[PDB]
Amino acid sequence: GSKTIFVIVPTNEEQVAFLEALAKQDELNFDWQNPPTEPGQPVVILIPSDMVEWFLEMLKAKGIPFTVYVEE
Amino acid sequence: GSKTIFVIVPTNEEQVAFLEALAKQDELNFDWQNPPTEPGQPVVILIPSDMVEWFLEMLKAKGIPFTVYVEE
Repeated sequence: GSKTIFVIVPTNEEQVAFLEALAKQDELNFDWQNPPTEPGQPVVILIPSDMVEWFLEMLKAKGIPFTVYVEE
Repeated sequence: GSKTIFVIVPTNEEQVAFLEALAKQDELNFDWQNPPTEPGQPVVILIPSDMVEWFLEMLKAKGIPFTVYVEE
């Protein structure tokens, strides 16, 4: 099992509100580890390889510091 | 930088208790994303590359189903 783990780290109300806002999107069907409410906290999200490009361009658009991980 | 993300998912009280127990170890200085109190849920633990062998062997000793991840 090689899944893509997306770890986002918000540093402002905009980043948090945005991360928590998208989290509501049930259409994503992602796997959230922790509730995106605390700013500066490393929010982990297990997403499929078929959604890595979307999240990548999504977070990159706003310029949010994230880190994509995968089963080494 | 490249951090060592250790994903441990308990399958019973044994694994859960062991995880929630080791988490108390302040000597570890790890980074827990979520409190491993629910069985079947993979907990994300951000540990250093200098403790990867420790955790890996630790989980292997009991035979807990985990998954190590690193910055691709």
